[PDB]
Amino acid sequence: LMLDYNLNGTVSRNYQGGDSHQFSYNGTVGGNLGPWRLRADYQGSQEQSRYKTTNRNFTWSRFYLFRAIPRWRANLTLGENNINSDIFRSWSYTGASLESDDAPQITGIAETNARVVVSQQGRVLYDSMVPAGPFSIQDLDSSVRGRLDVEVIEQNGRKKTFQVDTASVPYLTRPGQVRYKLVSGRSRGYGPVFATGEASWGLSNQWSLYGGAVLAGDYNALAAGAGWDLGVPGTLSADITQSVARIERTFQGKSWRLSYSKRITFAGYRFSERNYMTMEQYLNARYRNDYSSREKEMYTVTLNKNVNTSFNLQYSRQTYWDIRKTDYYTVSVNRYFVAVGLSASRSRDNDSAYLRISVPLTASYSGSMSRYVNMAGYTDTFNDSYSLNAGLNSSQRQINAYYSHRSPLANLSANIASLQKYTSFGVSASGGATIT
Repeated sequence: LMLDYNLNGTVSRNYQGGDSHQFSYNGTVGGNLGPWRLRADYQGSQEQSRYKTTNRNFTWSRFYLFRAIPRWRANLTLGENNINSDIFRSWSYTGASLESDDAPQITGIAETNARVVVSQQGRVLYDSMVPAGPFSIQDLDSSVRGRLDVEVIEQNGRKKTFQVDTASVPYLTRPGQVRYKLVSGRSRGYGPVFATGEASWGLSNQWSLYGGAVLAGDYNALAAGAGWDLGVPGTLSADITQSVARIERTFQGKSWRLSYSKRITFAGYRFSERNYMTMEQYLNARYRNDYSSREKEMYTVTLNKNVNTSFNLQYSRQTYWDIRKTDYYTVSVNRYFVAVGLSASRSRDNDSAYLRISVPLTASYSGSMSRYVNMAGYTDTFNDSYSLNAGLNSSQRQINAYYSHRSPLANLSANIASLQKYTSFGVSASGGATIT
């Protein structure tokens, strides 16, 4: 038995006389039964205000085994999970899946030492402190396909919020071989039975081609595409896919999609038809009576480009049939003569511009739009690091001190924050540990 714990807590007070305590936490509690790999996800967060309210929940988000099959070349994972697929959009479920054997970045800015949470469906994928300023987040693993729910939760009260869409890399294969998943169970937490599956043949000198299909009683979907490795100029794929959903009306429509991988630079385009429905969408319809957020024209790029500068750009637009256009765009330009970073982003619609600058010895000044904000400060570093800052928010002075420790199996951080005329204290812990 081990455990991969993540723990945040925070405490805010307020001139006008208010209190807030926060405390979240998630993780995995594992054990290894012989050849079997046994894993149980748990999450949940609880908070209290004072003017007097309190939110509070808890769960075991997933609970599933998985076993590597040496000699057959695929892993069996059986129990509660959420389907990842190289063609289809995800959804929750309890089933068994058999699949072949074989990493998204999340950017933005932070008014303050907010705490950042990343997820999809309701599943928490990252949830901890980040030092006010521009940010980037890699503690997400490899398996994450599709789009992500993001929320910045500022020490001051403004929660900000946005949406990211990972780079779905082309479904290609090496000439000789072939890749595939075969999943089948009953959709989890609302179920009805179903069985899905997708493969991809190396017909690849540089061209492979792939297809698959969803099968779920009333609902069935079908898709098929090819993909072409160009070598150095990048990668490219495209596929069509069709919905069919009867609810004892039956909705119909199809979607196309472009993939521009390169290994980085990815770009993607999806277009879906009026009544086209990704199995997730048809569940949120057929069981929650939600036919909203009709997906129409999506467009995403991811770009990190290094020459004596750094050029990370992450754009994503989703135009809807029924709801108004969605715009999220966040760019960061970093020059490394000393080092300078200028940064944009747009989380009702929001806009942050942030310019930071920094001198070794490390010390630094900054600037931040929102409510404009100017600060300077110093940061030591030692193994672990710890930085201090003074400045002015608008009139009200601002003070902020941040500590981080980055051991290999036990991280931890701590921030103290105070504006004149709120003040918060913060702590994030994470790492491995044994119970037995």
